[PDB]
Amino acid sequence: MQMLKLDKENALDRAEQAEADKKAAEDRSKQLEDELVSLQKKLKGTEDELDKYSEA
Amino acid sequence: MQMLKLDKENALDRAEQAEADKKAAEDRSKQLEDELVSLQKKLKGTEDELDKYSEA
Amino acid sequence: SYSSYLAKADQKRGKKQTARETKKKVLAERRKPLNIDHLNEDKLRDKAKELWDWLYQLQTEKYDFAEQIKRKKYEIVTLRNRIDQAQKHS
Amino acid sequence: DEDETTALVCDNGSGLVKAGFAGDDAPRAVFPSIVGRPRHQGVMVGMGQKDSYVGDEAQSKRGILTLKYPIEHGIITNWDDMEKIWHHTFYNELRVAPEEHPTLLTEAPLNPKANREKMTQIMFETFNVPAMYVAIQAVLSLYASGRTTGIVLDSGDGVTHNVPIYEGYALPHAIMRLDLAGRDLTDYLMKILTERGYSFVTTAEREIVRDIKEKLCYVALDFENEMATAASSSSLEKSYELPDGQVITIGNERFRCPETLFQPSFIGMESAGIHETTYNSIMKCDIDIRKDLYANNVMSGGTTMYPGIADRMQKEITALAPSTMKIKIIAPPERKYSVWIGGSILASLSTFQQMWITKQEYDEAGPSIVHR
Amino acid sequence: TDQQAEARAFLSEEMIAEFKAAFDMFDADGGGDISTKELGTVMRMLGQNPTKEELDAIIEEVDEDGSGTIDFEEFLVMMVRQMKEDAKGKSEEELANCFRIFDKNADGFIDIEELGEILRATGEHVTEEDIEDLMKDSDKNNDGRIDFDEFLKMMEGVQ
Amino acid sequence: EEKKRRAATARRQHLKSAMLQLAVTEIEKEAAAKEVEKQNYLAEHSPPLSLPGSMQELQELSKKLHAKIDS
Ligand SMILES: [Ca+2]
Ligand SMILES: [Ca+2]
Ligand SMILES: [Ca+2]
Ligand SMILES: [Ca+2]
Repeated sequence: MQMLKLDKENALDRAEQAEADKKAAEDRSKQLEDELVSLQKKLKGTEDELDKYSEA
Repeated sequence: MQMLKLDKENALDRAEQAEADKKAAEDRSKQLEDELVSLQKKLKGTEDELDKYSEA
Repeated sequence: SYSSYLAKADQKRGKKQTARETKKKVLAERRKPLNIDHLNEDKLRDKAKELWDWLYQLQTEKYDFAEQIKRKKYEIVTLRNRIDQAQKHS
Repeated sequence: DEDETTALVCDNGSGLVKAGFAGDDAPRAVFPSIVGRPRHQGVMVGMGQKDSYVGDEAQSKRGILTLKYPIEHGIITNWDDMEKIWHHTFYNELRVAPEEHPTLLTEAPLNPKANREKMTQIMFETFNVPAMYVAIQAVLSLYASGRTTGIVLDSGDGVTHNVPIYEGYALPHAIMRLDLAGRDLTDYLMKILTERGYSFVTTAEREIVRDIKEKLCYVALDFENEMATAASSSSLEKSYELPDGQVITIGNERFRCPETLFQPSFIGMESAGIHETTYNSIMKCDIDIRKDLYANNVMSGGTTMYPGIADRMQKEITALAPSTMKIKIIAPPERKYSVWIGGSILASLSTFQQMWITKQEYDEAGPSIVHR
Repeated sequence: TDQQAEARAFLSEEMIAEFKAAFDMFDADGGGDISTKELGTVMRMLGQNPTKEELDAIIEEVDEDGSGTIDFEEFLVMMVRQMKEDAKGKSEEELANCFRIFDKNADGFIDIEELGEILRATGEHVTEEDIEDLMKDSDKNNDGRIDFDEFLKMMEGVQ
Repeated sequence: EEKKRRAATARRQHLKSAMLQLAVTEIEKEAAAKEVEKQNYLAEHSPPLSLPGSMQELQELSKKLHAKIDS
């Protein structure tokens, strides 16, 4: 009983920590993925302003 | 003893699942963050090739 | 950012509890019991005032420490404006 | 302010010097640790005859000078040429006069007692600084990550180290040094890239292999099925455009270069690798302190910046450590300056004033005073 | 010796005269220089309690001949640096204070309004043009106000 | 070629000095006045003590003070 209780509490604390920094990995994921569609977008724009000034 | 054993197994399975898709959120994060330092880098390059061809 | 929550508790509680006893230790020293009770009658006279002075003593200091912070608080306000003014990321 | 503004922090490396004022967030000055001596007599237009060159002017003009590195593997090997790099740092790079600035310097892990006394002799007796202090590098890196106990894997240009630190005291008998770092790593990429069918022929080809290593290199986790991935040929490849058009492609080798840090066998080294060495340092320490070190593997140094270095190390030591243990690999973003930043913090600190070795201490106690 | 130059150039016979009398009392034996011990005695008479380290530092501050002692020359140098620092502190303190008086609204600035007031508050006769003129000349960062830094600058010299 | 301009500057100075001069004299005013506030504050928070009768009073008062002291 005692052993099963203690390694149970340690299973639950590792689970709780693993859920917490998972939430954090997913929020950073979302943030970086969004900053990107923005940078990649800005780029088709600077590369297309480019073939234009280069041809001119 | 029995109750503490059974809710323990259910604590561990939820922990294992929560670790698994965390690994997956972090790998996707790392992949997107890397694709980015690449796109943002490619860009300082296309924008600097640019002030150059516009000045020329 | 919620793994840092346990840091709040530990930190705050820690520092605050540290500060407490210190204040207790300190304040305790500066304290000498009113031991003199029923040892003489005119004693109270030469005694009472001494306590009175000690009080006035402390009182006066508290007032100064006070006015001081105010003055310092103003030093800050200005020292902050010099910090912004001296920003110019140019 | 007298010295709040006034404290200098100079981190002397095998490849780079990092320098600046205690208080700043990053080094004001970063430059190669070379001293060039002209192979021929002559001048640049408008200048006089120069006996010597330091930092970037030595690198830029390398074709007419004999270049020399004062710090071999983190230890100062030539004191004539080091006093030259210091002189350059104070007077030209930071443009300060040293005789009114306290100077925090750094030394390496098992830096010989006699050296710490010699740079003190030169700081006080030839530069006449008011006060100085020598911090150990891993120790400033740790501290800059907030903590006081942990083990630092420190890796720069000529050395790698593991320095287990407990409540601030670096543990002499548990420190490991591996002489393979970013310098070794650029030269190995060089060969696997010429071996990809290329030529880094002129000096403008040589130098940029190092900029390829920094920008495009990776440390893959499961380096095994990453080679396997290379073969199916995914969009894993990466082409870099050279000083000119000459678009060079690097797909695979991109990670074969940092796999050298885990496998020294890639370069004819018989020594153990980074992760095993982290571990061995740890099973050389007291037993009761090993849970602490394991949850506090702080990384610092230019060569630990390869992305995915931390994940590989994470899994490298979990799988060597007893499962009852918590592993934790801290790798901050500013890590190429951890050492310096730890010095900036410490030296600008309110409590450090009472550890500065002053000329009073020195003129009265001899170099022994700062040696501790 | 170069320092001992301007230093003595700075002071007046009067000065030297007294700084000597003063130096003599520092010097017990009357040899010619204050020792790490002769200094300690005077310091305590002056109400301090320096430590060996502290004393030397104070000594080798003007010991150009690495003697470990101070002669009436190295001394005058020392008095001078002090004379300087003293006067500087007193100045900045006064100005600092003046700024607080002129500020009063405590926003850490002095706006054209307050500047006018304080100015008009002087006996002197002034018209708005004068006030706004002084503002325009003082306000270097052209933000309208006068920060302590600017105030230090603007008052630089004035008495 | 702005030959007169010199007089303009002197004015600012004349004024600046009229300002400082003003400052200083105002500085000591606030100073003393300040003090006045200090003695009034103290005036009521701890007025010229007047020792009571003899028995319970002296003792009482003493206890009163002593507690305030810790306060
Ligand atoms: Ca003497
Ligand atoms: Ca002398
Ligand atoms: Ca104002
Ligand atoms: Ca302004």
